[PDB]
Amino acid sequence: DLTPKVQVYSRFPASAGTKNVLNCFAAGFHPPKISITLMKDGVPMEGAQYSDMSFNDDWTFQRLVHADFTPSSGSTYACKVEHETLKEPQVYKWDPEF
Amino acid sequence: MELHTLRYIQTAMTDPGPGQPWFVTVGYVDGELFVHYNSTARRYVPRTEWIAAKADQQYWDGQTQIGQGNEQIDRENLGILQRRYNQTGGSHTVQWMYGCDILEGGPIRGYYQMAYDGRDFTAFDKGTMTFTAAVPEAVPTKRKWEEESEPERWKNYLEETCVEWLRRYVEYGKAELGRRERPEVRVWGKEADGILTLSCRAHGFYPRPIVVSWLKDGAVRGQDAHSGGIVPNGDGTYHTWVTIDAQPGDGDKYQCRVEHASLPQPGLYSW
Amino acid sequence: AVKGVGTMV
Repeated sequence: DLTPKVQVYSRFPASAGTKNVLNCFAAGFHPPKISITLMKDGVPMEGAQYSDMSFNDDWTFQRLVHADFTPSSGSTYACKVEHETLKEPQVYKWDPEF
Repeated sequence: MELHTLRYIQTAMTDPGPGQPWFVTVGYVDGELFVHYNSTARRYVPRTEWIAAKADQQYWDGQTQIGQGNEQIDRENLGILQRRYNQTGGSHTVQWMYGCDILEGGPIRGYYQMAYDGRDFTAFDKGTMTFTAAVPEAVPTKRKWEEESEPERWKNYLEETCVEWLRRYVEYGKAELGRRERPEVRVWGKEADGILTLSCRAHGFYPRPIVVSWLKDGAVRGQDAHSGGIVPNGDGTYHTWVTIDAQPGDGDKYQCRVEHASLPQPGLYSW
Repeated sequence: AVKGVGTMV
């Protein structure tokens, strides 16, 4: 199983109107080619940063994508992942926990 | 005991792909990214403030040449390997990792291994001064390397060069490497389909190792719990979340317990 | 400090 294992989370415990960083982390996949996009209401977010290609002890790859954001209530934040082992794009939704 | 590690990993891809560098090398000191090279910039660049502040231009210069040297070597290696496997095209990867660990100042291990398409190909056994061929296709490589005394060359690097520089890096970044930052913890409950899923998130802790456990009425409960493992933030700190399934309205009986080097006693948190 | 990796056969 070399599909991307994906998690979505924020740098800080989130609050409405407070500046934060949205993270999408994919790991344990192969081949290393992968598409990872942070989305706000289905629209790609600006200022996204991509970690240089890295891998673990078991040769499986990983990648972090993060962007500064200010979480708005009534807005939906997610992470779109595309990979060869995936038949269709997988969307992982951020739980704001507030 | 004081443990320190130096680890370099190197990736060569035929299919990076779109707008991505096909060759990438990075280095880690005690698990922390501190240098980077790729086929786009064709130069080594700092990834931490402590290496940026302490290294001179001769260092970056010196590293860039080896980096450019490695890029060309793996460019050929990609070609050499697909022809060995009688492959004509497609998506392929070459992966190297090497480095050393020191304990109380002295080296305790040194490693040098590579993989083709995500599987073991060859690995240096510094003990028997031998390269282990993981697959039959690697036997020609094993032979020529030992033939040209590659074991002596890598024994020298792993036991002298790697150790010497790791000791330097540790001194350069002692203050940052040895720091401790508290996690910010939030417990959040969500009820759906007759199940109360309690989640516990620890935000922004350093160093990486941490244990987050669920307690019910004061007893450690690792039954219906699931962990996302330890995942990175963008700023060199880390994150983890653990969930547990409970009955509706029974949230008060559960505590999240966090064990981390920044905390004198385990932290206890509730919904 | 890095080092040059090996050439395959």
